[PDB]
Amino acid sequence: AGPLIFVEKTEPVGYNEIVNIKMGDGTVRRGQVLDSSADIVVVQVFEGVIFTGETLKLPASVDLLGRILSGSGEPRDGGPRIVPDQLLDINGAAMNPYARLPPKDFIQTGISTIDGTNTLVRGQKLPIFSASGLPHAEIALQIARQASVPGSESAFAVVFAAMGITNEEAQYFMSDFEKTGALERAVVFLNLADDPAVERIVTPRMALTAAEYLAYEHGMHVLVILTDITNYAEALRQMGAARNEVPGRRGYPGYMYTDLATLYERAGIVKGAKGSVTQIPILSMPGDDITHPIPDLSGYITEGQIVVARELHRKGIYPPINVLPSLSRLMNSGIGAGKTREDHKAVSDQMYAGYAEGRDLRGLVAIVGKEALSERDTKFLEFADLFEDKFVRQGRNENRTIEDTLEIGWQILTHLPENQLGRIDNKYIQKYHPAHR
Amino acid sequence: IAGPLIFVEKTEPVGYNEIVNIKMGDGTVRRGQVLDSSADIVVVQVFEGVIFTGETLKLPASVDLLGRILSGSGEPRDGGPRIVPDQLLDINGAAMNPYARLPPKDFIQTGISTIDGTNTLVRGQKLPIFSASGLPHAEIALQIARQASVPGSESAFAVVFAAMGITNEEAQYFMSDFEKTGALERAVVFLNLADDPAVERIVTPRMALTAAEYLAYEHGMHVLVILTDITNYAEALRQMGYPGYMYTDLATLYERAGIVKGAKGSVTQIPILSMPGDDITHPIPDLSGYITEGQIVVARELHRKGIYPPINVLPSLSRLMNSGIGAGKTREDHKAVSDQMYAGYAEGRDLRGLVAIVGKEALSERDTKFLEFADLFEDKFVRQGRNENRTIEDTLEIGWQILTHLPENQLGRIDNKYIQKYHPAHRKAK
Ligand SMILES: NCCc1ccc(S(=O)(=O)F)cc1
Ligand SMILES: [Cl-]
Repeated sequence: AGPLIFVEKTEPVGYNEIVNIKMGDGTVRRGQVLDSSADIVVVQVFEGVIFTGETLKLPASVDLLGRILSGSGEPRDGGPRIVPDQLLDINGAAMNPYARLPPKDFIQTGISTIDGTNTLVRGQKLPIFSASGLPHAEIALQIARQASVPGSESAFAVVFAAMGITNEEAQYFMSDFEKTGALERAVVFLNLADDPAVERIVTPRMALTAAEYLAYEHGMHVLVILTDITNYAEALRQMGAARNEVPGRRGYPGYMYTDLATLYERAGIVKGAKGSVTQIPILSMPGDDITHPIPDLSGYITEGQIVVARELHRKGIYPPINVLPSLSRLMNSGIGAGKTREDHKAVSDQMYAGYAEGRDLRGLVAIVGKEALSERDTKFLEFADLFEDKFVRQGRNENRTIEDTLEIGWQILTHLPENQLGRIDNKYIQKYHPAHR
Repeated sequence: IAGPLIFVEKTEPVGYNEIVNIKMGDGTVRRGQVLDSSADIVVVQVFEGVIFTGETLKLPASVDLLGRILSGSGEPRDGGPRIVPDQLLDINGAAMNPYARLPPKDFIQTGISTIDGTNTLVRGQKLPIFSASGLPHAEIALQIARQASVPGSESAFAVVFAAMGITNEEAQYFMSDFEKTGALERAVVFLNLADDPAVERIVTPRMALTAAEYLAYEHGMHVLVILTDITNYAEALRQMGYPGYMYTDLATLYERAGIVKGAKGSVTQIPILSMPGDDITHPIPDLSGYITEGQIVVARELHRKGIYPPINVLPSLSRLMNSGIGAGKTREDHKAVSDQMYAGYAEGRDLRGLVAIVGKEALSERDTKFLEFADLFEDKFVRQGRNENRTIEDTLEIGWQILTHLPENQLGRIDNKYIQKYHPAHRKAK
């Protein structure tokens, strides 16, 4: 009748078995079993002799940082089990950590097509929208390695959670975190394709609980990277009461309509305002809607999105992010004097407009021929190439500061006639344009 | 297959890979190579007396295109006579540049609240409908074709409706709907059937856009072009993953929008971008080139819940909305009401998550109001009849009514001046 909770399995259980559960806060719930792995039971609680169990707990400690764990929080790094400061329920009920404050202030990802044009702010949920065969995992990993909060008095941490991945992918992520030293400031949760589906379902909840704990109890800005929500959804649609039931039809369980919202609700500035939880969920377009209907991923898209584009990938460009369909709705809260730089908005606006114009002119060029294009139009056409070649394109290991990003922006903007810079205040042209300054 | 596609009248027999000249609207010629052909239309890939010099494929242009149903090649499909042209216009877009260097602006009333209210369509904009297999994007497209208008515009309004690769049953349905509602009288309708030559499918949006340019520029009209659907267009390129040149080819479609020279007309596009239900047989194309001014998102969640039209405003966006709203265009309170409904709906939807974490009875009284607001938004604002044509006033007033469910002190996005003037609890009866 109510919330799904996650319980430590201590004996075999049957479908719809009535159970009593001891919660993290010491209270008890009664509920019904939906599904189970070897170690975990999924229980749907009721409001207000049988099996008595305890909830599955995150072993919460600052010593989570530097560790690589399974989806259930068990070590994968050869290290000892986490010694907990606190044992926390994982479904979101623990801590009540979120403030009623808007997201704000800069997270530097080091990727120009995010920081420059679609800025990530602390407390935001900003999905990466992608598809099979595109390098969204590479982008996610690069952000994990590079992200920081310039000028903040609060410490920064990363929670990286990968779901449904292959053995070789897991080995790769582990090696990357270890060799780069990104592991020092990260908690890494790795769920394998062949791990139990219930473990996959618990994975983002373990990750979000760790993030909330570090943000709220330790005053950290925490960035949570979740790759891939689509993979999570493929497990969900075959778990418990959803098994062989069809979305929108009789028999499809109500919790399937709100499950994704239990994940996307969990982001924001935390109480005290010294910390925050920011999410970058990867949403890969599944390709199999007809055979594998999943919960609508649109619910996760309320504060913008970063779009990975096959066009740019096929051009040989990494990261292949198309800024034009990309958006950060909270960008203005994270940029400008004292955050990035005063000319940030102006430079972003002008690059966006110039790139959009240049891309339209690729069409016009095809319609009339290169020789028929005006000199002014040719400059914008060329600007779109410069934008893709110099601004969009950056190394896998290239961590650009926002100043680096804005400088590249100004350099490519010099290709346009100064009189065509309609989105940039004259004050910023005089102060920052390379032909001046 | 590298160069851009140009369409040429079949006036003489041609062969594959034959090198040809194409005569352009200004008397110059471009050189190309024959890629493919139907009986009447040659597809040339362009580069950079002795050889074939071809004429561009032409639209027979006249105001009498209005009220007609044509094929993708412009031939009558309505039993009527062939169009008698005032002009023969190159459909490749090259003989005439009607577009002004002006930003899109001013209101197009679709009559659909989740467009007009929260992500307003403006004249000259390209605003795709982003949808997927099994969703009612075609119903939405037809509803917009029936309902759209430009309130208070001195310029007359027309619709160009182009459907690509459709079944005979869909064709009959579209024709019937245009005819019986009278929507046909202000429209030029281009219907390309699935079994029509693939060449005619790729010519279809170019015929449509040429018709819209002619009406907009030569007759001072605001023209709304509805193109359904681009995924099917992309598949025709495939049967002629996707070819590399597709991205440039799409730009030849999406460049063709905006206010026209003189600013008494415009070409606005609503392309339908539908994601295939089966990746294996119908690969997912990168149509993101078309998405530069926002998107209207058709959502499975809302469709599953039995709501029409199933538009989720939160991922939807109109980048140019501010240029189409307010005093003299819609109403002064538009931006505030939109901002507040968006914020309230987003908060309510997050609170659906919280309910599924802590249980409904654990929510605060305040949070419960926002939770209930999300239900009201979906049931009263999102939901509307297939033939329910809402004025912007109607949609703003629905908005105000549902906003009364929230505590007045929680209306952070609304200027006190608009609360005093328009909030049902304060507004004076006049
Ligand atoms: N197989 C279709 C290709 C084609 C079809 C027709 C011609 S033509 O007769 O009009 F010259 C040329 C090439
Ligand atoms: Cl859903």
